[PDB]
This record gives sequence, structure tokens and C-alpha cells, in this order.
Amino acid sequence: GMSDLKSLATKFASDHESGKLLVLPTVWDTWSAGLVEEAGFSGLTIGSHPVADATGSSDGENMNFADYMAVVKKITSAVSIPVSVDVESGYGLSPADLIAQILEAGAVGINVEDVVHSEGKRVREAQEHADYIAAARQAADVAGVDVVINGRTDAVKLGADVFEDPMVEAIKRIKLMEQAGARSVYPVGLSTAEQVERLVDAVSVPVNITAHPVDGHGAGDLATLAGLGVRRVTFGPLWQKWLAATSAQQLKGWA
Amino acid sequence: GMSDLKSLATKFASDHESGKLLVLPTVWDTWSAGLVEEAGFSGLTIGSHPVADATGSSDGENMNFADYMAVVKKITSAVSIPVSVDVESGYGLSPADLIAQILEAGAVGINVEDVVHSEGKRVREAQEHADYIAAARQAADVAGVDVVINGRTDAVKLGADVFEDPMVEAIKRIKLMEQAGARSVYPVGLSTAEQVERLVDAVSVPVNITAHPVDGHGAGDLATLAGLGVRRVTFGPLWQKWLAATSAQQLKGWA
Ligand SMILES: [Cl-]
Repeated sequence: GMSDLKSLATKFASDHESGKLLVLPTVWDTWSAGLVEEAGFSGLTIGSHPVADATGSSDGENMNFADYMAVVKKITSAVSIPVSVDVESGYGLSPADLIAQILEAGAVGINVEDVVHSEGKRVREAQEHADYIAAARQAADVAGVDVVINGRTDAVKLGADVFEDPMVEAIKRIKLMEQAGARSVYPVGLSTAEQVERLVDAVSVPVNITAHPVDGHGAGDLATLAGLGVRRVTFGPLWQKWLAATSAQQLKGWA
Repeated sequence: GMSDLKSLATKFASDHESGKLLVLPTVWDTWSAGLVEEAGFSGLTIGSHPVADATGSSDGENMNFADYMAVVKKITSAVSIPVSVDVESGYGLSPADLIAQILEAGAVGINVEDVVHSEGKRVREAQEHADYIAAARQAADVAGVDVVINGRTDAVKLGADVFEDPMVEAIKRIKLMEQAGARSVYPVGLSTAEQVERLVDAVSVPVNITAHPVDGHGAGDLATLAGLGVRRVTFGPLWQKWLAATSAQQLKGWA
């Protein structure tokens, strides 16, 4: 019958188009993945930082891509909900190669950012990045899978040292990434309601914010976020970090 | 290399002989391992159940042993404190091969239990199990390393359906394992102060109890366990399980 892969991708893509706020908690292993499925979420994300910290490596494409894909494959085997994987800047792979690998690993979404770790953290030009996303969308289309390509820009995080007006750059970049065929966009580093509103209003696809699982997001509480029109919430490294802090405090009772 | 490993083992063994109450938190990856070292503990344990659940497998020797030793290797590389690994019933290896492999992975302690998962969960005879422990001690001795062999018995956990008086059996088994050269013993499944005290009193090596990082043990909290003479405390699957419960609760806010 139908590949599970294509079914999961269609569901994930449909959910992104629905207009609902999608919470896609960010996992790092089959244990954390299982917890997300058991909790009733409709999909999940895999964080590169927390996977790297849990597998003897570090963020910034220090992991071996093949080793990382092996972790993804275990996660996608362990759950029956759609899985998206943060592939950083693409690990020096062509967009078509990148898509082939994530599909082989059973994932139906990716994040791709504009800081190129294999090139000294060079910041891609806005159109150069949109073109990378466009080529990834082309490859997904050719493969016949509704991969949710979440186009990430680091513009706000890079800040005034890189861009005269980082918010104007972020808006430009998410518009271009939408035009390139991204089914979600992820302008990281936001802290205010005004930033969020401006970015939500610039595109017709979901805008992703990063939340702490207890502390939320700087722009406001979850009801405020929904009211601002935020359509994707992920945790990045902050679920793992929260567990770490919780553990550290509790271990003081033992030594 | 071997000098560092021998030094780690000697420190771990000396700590066991000292009389100190040793808390050795039970980890399942490099992330958890790091937290233990950061928190100031003098060694740690690797739990077979939580590793399996985090790597797409399950407890009871369903993991591939080579794949498990790869996780152990990452962990011993990530920390500079002694590491002990739960190797279940030995994965059908000879005691000498088992010791060879745990040393190659950088560990300086093991737990070995008497339910033989590769033989339909047959329970070893009491001397048969002691003999396995003795052969492992002999192999460590030949290797020149003070490996802390923590001899586990499942007698109390198996209970009266298997051993009509499971405490008599457990006491017998921990005494035989000490005679065989175990540097610690681990009669799992305990829930009362009466049980803990009588096992503590039966041997001159540490007795290991399993504690929940919040809820302690059936027999009491740390101070109470210490007063009963307990000298080794580990978490088994319970640190991971607590993080799971904590996570499951917090995830409800996002669902
Ligand atoms: Cl980060």
C-alpha cells in the first residue's frame, strides 16, 4: 500500500496549511520521541544541538551527517507521527542529496539555515539561500513527497553587526523562502510581540518561534502567541536544557 | 590508555572498600553522563534499560552488544570519573570476553545478573552464577585491572514463585558472589528496611540499592539507608523515568 512516508508527509503538510498553531516538541532520541507521541502531539522535531550533546559531539555541523541520520532513522522508526529534522545549513550537501538522505532516514521535514558551518560560518546571500530551499523543494517534488521545508534565517540573531536593520532583512528572507517553496519559515532569535507580528504578517505560511517548555517565549504567553498568529512552536535545545537544570537541582540532594 | 584505566579502576575499587556511601547516578548517554560529572559525583553507572529505551531497543539483551559498547565508549570518553556498565546477564559471552569488551569500552565496573536472557530467562544456579563472577574476577586479575564487579541477584524480585524463601536465597547468593570476588553486590527488588539491613549485614562489601532521585527507596530516604549501612546507591531506570514523568506533565501545557 501507500508508503508511510508519503502519508506522514501529506499529514504534516496539511497540518501546516490548516492555520492551527502546531506545537512540535524538539527531541534528541527514541526515548524523548516516544514521550511526544504518548503526549498526543501531531508531529515532532529533532534538534541538532540536543542530539549532538547526547551523542558525544557538539552543534554547528560537528556531527558526522551519517551518524546523525542513523539517530533520525531510529526516531522515525520509533514513532508513528511525522518527524522533522534540523539539518543545520545542509552539511555541505547539495539540496537534492540532502533531501534524498532525510527521506531515507524516514523524515518528512527539515530546517535549513543561512549560516554555512562548512564555510567558516559564512552568511549566505538572501537569494542564494532561497535558491538552496528552491532546489530542495524541487527534489522533494521530484521524489513525490510533501516534505515540509522549514526555511530558517539567523538574521535577527546575527544582528546589527551583520545587517543595518536585521528585522527588515529577516522579513526579506522569509518572503524569499516562501516564494522558493518553503512550507514554514523560522526567523530565529525573536523576543518581542512587535517582531512576531511583523514576521507573521509578511508571509502566508507558518512562522516558527522557539519556546522554553516552562518559560515560553519572550513575545508573550501562549494565548498571546496564538493571537499574534504564530503557527509553529518548537523547543530547540530548551527541553533538554530544562531537564538538565531540573536534574542538577535534584542531584544536590544526593551529593 | 591502560594506565589511566587502571588508575580509574583502583580509585573506584578503593572507594568501594573505604566504607563511604557511594551514590553512582545511572545514565544513558553522554548528556546525562556530563550532568553527573558536573554535579560532583565520584563515579557513575550506565543503565541497560534506559540506554535501550533511548536507542530504539528494549531491556533483556535485545540490544546488540557491540552497539551498546559503542554507547559505553562515548560515555567513558565524555567523563573523567569511573564508569560502571550494567551488562545484564553477560550477553552470552564468556566472562573473559565480557571483561575484555568492557575494558576496551573504557569501563571499570560491571553488573552481572542471574537471569540468562539468551537461555529463555533461565535462572542460573547459585554456585553457577558465583562461578561466572569468579571467572570474571580472574579475567580482571589477569588483565591487571581492579574492575568493580557488582554481582547482581534477581532472587527477591523473582520472589516466592521461584524461590520459596527469596531472602534466604538472596543472602546465600550475595555471600557466594562476595566469595567469588565481587567488589559489590546488588540484590534487586528490595522494599523494606528489614530486607536492606539483613542483606547489608550478610557481606563485608557494599550492598547496592536502587533509589528514585526524588522518592528514595521503600526502606527510606538517603539518611535512613545510610543508617542501615547501605554503601552503594544507584538509580537504575528511575532517573530517566522521573524525567519522563516530569516531561509528560509539562507537555500537557502545550497540548
Ligand atoms: Cl542554540
